[PDB]
Amino acid sequence: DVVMTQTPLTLSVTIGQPASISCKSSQSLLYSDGKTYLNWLLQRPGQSPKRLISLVSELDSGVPDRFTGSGSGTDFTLKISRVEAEDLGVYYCWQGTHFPRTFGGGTKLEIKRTVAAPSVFIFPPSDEQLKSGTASVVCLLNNFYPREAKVQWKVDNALQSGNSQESVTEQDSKDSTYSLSSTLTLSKADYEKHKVYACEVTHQGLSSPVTKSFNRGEC
Amino acid sequence: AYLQQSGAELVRSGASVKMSCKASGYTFTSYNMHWVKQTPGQGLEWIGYIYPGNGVTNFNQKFKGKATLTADTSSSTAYMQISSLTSEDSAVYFCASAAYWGQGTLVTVSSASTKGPSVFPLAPSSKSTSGGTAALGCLVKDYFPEPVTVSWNSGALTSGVHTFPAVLQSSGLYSLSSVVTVPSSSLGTQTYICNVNHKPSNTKVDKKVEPKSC
Amino acid sequence: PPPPNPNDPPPPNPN
Repeated sequence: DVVMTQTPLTLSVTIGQPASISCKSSQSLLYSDGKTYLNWLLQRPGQSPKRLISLVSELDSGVPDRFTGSGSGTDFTLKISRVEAEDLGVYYCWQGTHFPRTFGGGTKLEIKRTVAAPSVFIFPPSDEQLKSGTASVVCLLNNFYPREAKVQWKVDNALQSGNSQESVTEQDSKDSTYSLSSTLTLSKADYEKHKVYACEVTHQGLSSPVTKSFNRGEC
Repeated sequence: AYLQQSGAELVRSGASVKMSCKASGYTFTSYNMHWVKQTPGQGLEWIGYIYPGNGVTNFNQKFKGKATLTADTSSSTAYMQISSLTSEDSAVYFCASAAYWGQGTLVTVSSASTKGPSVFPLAPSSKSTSGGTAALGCLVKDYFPEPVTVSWNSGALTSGVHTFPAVLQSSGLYSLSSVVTVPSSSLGTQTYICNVNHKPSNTKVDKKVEPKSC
Repeated sequence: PPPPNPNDPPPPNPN
């Protein structure tokens, strides 16, 4: 098989910065008809791939002119003259000259931006779910950067462990931020044994930790 | 300028799966129709292609004995079947042709029976307000396999929506939330309905999310 | 619009 080696594995860039991705094949990609079948793809986070360039250098319709493809033989390059926010995701090269067709390993492009504090929200469990014998409490941290965030649950001011799950979104393609959810899950009986449910959030964008809480009766 | 793939599937070990890719906005018979397997760690693996112009197929030697590729020129639809499914066959499968890629078909090889989700509201209140905006959403809990799709107001509402990646619960069932931020002033006049579709259990659920009084 | 470039050459007709 013809191996496609992409470098670097990760690009961390700021808005406006040039970027460059190298793709080298283990054999020539020149085909017998005189063309070189080397393609470039971008798969934005949570999206299907999209072809940007074919035949080494030819841009697809709708692709901005800040993308350029070059190279020949075994060595190929995709360059972004000035990175924009929507250029994030994973770039792949792949060759259509040899059998089997083969893909590069991928280059993750991620955006460095200013620190932005999360907005913090909390949701008490619904009456419908409490009727079924379970209480999920959700803590939402919205539109922050950087990704690292400390979320701790406190129940009657006692720190919780072992009963919550976190999920983080992909980086946003417009503002380059993240959101996070932390879900505290208890049975109906355990939920009704306590009064103050609180999520406490620490993040570089906050001058001091932020607590969001409710009382089991109030809501 | 568009490739539309069929919905996600739950399939048993040793059975087969057949998925479709409908093409539009380009000459279907003029380009090789490729099929690509995406591994969990961002890898892309070529399965093979069919050229709908003459039916000729070429395969990756790893898939030769189990992938069958066909094309219907009258309906501009390509098909892939994969027989003798094993655990390593659980993946997202893409079709690709010309400048276009499909959205992918998620295949789950498992002997467990399917379960449709329960949907619960994430009610907005003063405890989910910040800077004059309010957060709200729906909790989508206890389903198998992936994925569920969530839309809001039948797809009319997309701005500010975060549908989180699902988590795996220790029961083996999945769970996710979808949230949105909106004006806090609008909570009495606007209606926010989340639409949760789960293809493998044929579950469609709409849950109107009302505010709470606190 | 112009037709997009191919990713790879189509195979010749079998017979």
